[PDB]
Amino acid sequence: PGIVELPSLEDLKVQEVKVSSSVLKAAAHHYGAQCDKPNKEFMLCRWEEKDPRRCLEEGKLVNQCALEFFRQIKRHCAEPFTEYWTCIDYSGLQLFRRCRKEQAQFDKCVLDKLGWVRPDLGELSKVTKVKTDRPLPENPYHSRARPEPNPEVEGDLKPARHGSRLFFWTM
Amino acid sequence: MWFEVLPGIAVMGVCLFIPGMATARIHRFSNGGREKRVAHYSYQWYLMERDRRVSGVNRYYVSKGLENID
Ligand SMILES: CCCCCCCCCCCCCCCCCC(=O)OC[C@H](COP(=O)([O-])OC[C@H](O)COP(=O)([O-])OC[C@H](COC(=O)CCCCCCCCCCCCCCCCC)OC(=O)CCCCCCCCCCCCCCCCC)OC(=O)CCCCCCCCCCCCCCCCC
Ligand SMILES: CCCCCCCCCCCCCCCCCC(=O)OC[C@H](COP(=O)(O)OCCN)OC(=O)CCCCCCCCCCCCCCCCC
Repeated sequence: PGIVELPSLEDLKVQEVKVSSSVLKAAAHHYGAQCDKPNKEFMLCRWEEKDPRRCLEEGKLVNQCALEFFRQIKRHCAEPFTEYWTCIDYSGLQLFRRCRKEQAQFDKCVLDKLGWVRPDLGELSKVTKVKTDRPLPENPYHSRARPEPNPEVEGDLKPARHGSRLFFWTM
Repeated sequence: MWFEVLPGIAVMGVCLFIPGMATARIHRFSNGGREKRVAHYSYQWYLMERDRRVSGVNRYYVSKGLENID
């Protein structure tokens, strides 16, 4: 067949969000609140193109907007966030429910210094709409032309010409 | 009298207390002073292997926070 095209290693260099999973899980509700638009443009491009090579730049925007999400935490509320993700980080299942007062301190300092409202129960699971400028893929599966169907039956049904025509049976 | 059965019950209770306290102290020792990560589900395993990558020292439990980003 053909050669599969791959992007170069410079096309894959972006500054990584090099924080732990409890750090990501601690700020995840405010992350889904504040980093909505580039994340949803990326996941729309990712379910529509069905190809990650066509989804690099939007992904870079994700990694552009996540870092600016954490810098904006690090400039303002580094200590209550640190006290919060440490308590998230203790738990083996990483329970939100074991960590409600540290969550309250982090949410208080974030609403005071950044004005961010934490999403409620049922908001980040909504199907939202995304206004992009990229065109709709007319053939995301790269499917070739389908075979033409067999001709259907038409014409009025006539009797059998002289019956069964089986050796001597005249009907 | 009836308190003569209590030394054997206390010895058997220490023998039942040893495995739980043992596995609690060992899980705190081997995991950076914290609980062992429970990975029943593949998302938990993905986050745990991503922690092992982002720690830089090949350990999932070495946590990196805001100080790791600029
Ligand atoms: C206005 C609206 C109202 C109008 C009303 C008008 C009518 C009023 C009268 C009402 C009664 C109508 C009767 C039926 C129509 C005429 C049937 C007919 O003569 O067919 C000729 C038919 C072929 O002749 P034709 O010149 O081509 O057609 C003239 C007509 O246009 C025949 O028409 P066709 O050209 O369209 O023929 C079609 C085609 C013509 O046939 C073919 O193209 C060839 C294929 C035939 C089958 C061959 C099978 C061979 C191997 C098996 C042999 C079995 C053993 C032999 C019998 C042992 C005893 C059971 O038929 C078949 O293929 C069907 C199979 C044959 C059925 C015949 C009727 C049987 C009814 C009585 C059953 C009693 C036993 C009869 C004999 C059984 C064996 C056939 O003759 C035969 O096949 C030979 C058998 C004799 C005919 C049966 C006569 C019926 C009356 C019998 C009275 C006596 C009974 C005595 C006691 C019982 C016996 C022990
Ligand atoms: C998780 C908890 C598990 C706990 C398990 C154990 C429960 C029981 C603990 C021990 C209880 C006390 C046992 C005392 C036994 C009798 C001691 C004694 O005095 O024996 C005397 C005998 C002969 O003495 P002799 O010198 O000949 O006397 C002449 C004196 N003019 O001298 C002898 O027979 C020699 C000395 C024998 C001493 C044996 C002591 C018991 C050994 C049991 C094995 C397990 C020990 C504990 C293990 C876990 C902790 C490290």
